[PDB]
Amino acid sequence: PGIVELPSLEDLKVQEVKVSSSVLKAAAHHYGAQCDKPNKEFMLCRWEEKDPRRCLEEGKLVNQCALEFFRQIKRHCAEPFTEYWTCIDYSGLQLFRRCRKEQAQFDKCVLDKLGWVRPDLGELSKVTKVKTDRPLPENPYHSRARPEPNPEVEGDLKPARHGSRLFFWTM
Amino acid sequence: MWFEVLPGIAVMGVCLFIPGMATARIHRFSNGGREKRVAHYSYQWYLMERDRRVSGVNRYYVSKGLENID
Ligand SMILES: CCCCCCCCCCCCCCCCCC(=O)OC[C@H](COP(=O)([O-])OC[C@H](O)COP(=O)([O-])OC[C@H](COC(=O)CCCCCCCCCCCCCCCCC)OC(=O)CCCCCCCCCCCCCCCCC)OC(=O)CCCCCCCCCCCCCCCCC
Ligand SMILES: CCCCCCCCCCCCCCCCCC(=O)OC[C@H](COP(=O)(O)OCCN)OC(=O)CCCCCCCCCCCCCCCCC
Repeated sequence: PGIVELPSLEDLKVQEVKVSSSVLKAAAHHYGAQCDKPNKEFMLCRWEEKDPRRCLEEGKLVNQCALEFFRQIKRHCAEPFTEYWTCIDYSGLQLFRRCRKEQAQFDKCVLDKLGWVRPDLGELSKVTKVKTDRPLPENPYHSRARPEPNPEVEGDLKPARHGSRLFFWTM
Repeated sequence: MWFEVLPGIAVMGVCLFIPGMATARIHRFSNGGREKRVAHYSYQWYLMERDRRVSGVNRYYVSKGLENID
């Protein structure tokens, strides 16, 4: 067949969000609140193109907007966030429910210094709409032309010409 | 009298207390002073292997926070 095209290693260099999973899980509700638009443009491009090579730049925007999400935490509320993700980080299942007062301190300092409202129960699971400028893929599966169907039956049904025509049976 | 059965019950209770306290102290020792990560589900395993990558020292439990980003 053909050669599969791959992007170069410079096309894959972006500054990584090099924080732990409890750090990501601690700020995840405010992350889904504040980093909505580039994340949803990326996941729309990712379910529509069905190809990650066509989804690099939007992904870079994700990694552009996540870092600016954490810098904006690090400039303002580094200590209550640190006290919060440490308590998230203790738990083996990483329970939100074991960590409600540290969550309250982090949410208080974030609403005071950044004005961010934490999403409620049922908001980040909504199907939202995304206004992009990229065109709709007319053939995301790269499917070739389908075979033409067999001709259907038409014409009025006539009797059998002289019956069964089986050796001597005249009907 | 009836308190003569209590030394054997206390010895058997220490023998039942040893495995739980043992596995609690060992899980705190081997995991950076914290609980062992429970990975029943593949998302938990993905986050745990991503922690092992982002720690830089090949350990999932070495946590990196805001100080790791600029
Ligand atoms: C206005 C609206 C109202 C109008 C009303 C008008 C009518 C009023 C009268 C009402 C009664 C109508 C009767 C039926 C129509 C005429 C049937 C007919 O003569 O067919 C000729 C038919 C072929 O002749 P034709 O010149 O081509 O057609 C003239 C007509 O246009 C025949 O028409 P066709 O050209 O369209 O023929 C079609 C085609 C013509 O046939 C073919 O193209 C060839 C294929 C035939 C089958 C061959 C099978 C061979 C191997 C098996 C042999 C079995 C053993 C032999 C019998 C042992 C005893 C059971 O038929 C078949 O293929 C069907 C199979 C044959 C059925 C015949 C009727 C049987 C009814 C009585 C059953 C009693 C036993 C009869 C004999 C059984 C064996 C056939 O003759 C035969 O096949 C030979 C058998 C004799 C005919 C049966 C006569 C019926 C009356 C019998 C009275 C006596 C009974 C005595 C006691 C019982 C016996 C022990
Ligand atoms: C998780 C908890 C598990 C706990 C398990 C154990 C429960 C029981 C603990 C021990 C209880 C006390 C046992 C005392 C036994 C009798 C001691 C004694 O005095 O024996 C005397 C005998 C002969 O003495 P002799 O010198 O000949 O006397 C002449 C004196 N003019 O001298 C002898 O027979 C020699 C000395 C024998 C001493 C044996 C002591 C018991 C050994 C049991 C094995 C397990 C020990 C504990 C293990 C876990 C902790 C490290």
